[PDB]
Amino acid sequence: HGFVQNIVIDGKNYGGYLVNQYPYMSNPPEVIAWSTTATDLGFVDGTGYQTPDIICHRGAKPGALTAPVSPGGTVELQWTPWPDSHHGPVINYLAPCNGDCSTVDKTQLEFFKIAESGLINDDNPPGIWASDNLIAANNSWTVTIPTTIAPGNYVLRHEIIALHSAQNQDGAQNYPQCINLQVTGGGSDNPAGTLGTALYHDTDPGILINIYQKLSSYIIPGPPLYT
Ligand SMILES: *[C@@H]1O[C@H](CO)[C@@H](O)[C@H](O)[C@H]1NC(C)=O
Ligand SMILES: [Cu+2]
Repeated sequence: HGFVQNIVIDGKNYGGYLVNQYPYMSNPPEVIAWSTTATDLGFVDGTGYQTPDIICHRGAKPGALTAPVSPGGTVELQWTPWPDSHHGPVINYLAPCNGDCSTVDKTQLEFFKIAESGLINDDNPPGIWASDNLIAANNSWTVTIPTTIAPGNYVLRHEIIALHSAQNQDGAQNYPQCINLQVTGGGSDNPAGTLGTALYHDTDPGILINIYQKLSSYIIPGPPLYT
């Protein structure tokens, strides 16, 4: 359980969607982060993979604001303290807004994977995962925006998948957090995109899995990494 509290881009903080404050306020502030109704600081499980909730979390609506990123620049997402128990991958996707991200129809967004990290070491099951790298970095993740993509406005869909309960059907816990970016530079790729509701299926090999046994491999879920 947790959420993205802050985003650091080009030397400033863009406050996140503080899901334990703003839903209680009813004139809440404009941010680059999508609003959600996930006030339990919880997840979307396999029962919601083909519902709109998987796209940018439960009841999500676009952020009003968009943050510019320098070409090949970094976006640092700062989480609330991630529990060690919640082992799993950290995955990052972009989807083009083709206009102002604040007015997009999330159900039409087509995402391409720009980064993925999974099982890092398995010397002591359940092992060390991307989520453990995030904890070791004091609960932050650095995303590098590719220089090869067409610039414009994009949703960044940043996600941890916790696998501590994933040996049961619908046990994997997805924690997507979306932010609005203005990608800048000289690139031209328009990578093939995947609807939010086709990223994951509740029987995928990196989703329905017992992490407590020795693992020979881990197949990071979602569509193929763009390079
Ligand atoms: C996180 O930062 C705090 C100090 O702000 C430190 O006490 C803690 O050990 C840090 N680093 C790691 C690797 O967790
Ligand atoms: Cu949790």
